[PDB]
Amino acid sequence: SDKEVDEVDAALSDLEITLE
Repeated sequence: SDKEVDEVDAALSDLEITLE
């Protein structure tokens, strides 16, 4: 699918995961 800047639908799980 993509990889350059990567997906952004995993970024929403890259916040809570780190803002947890």
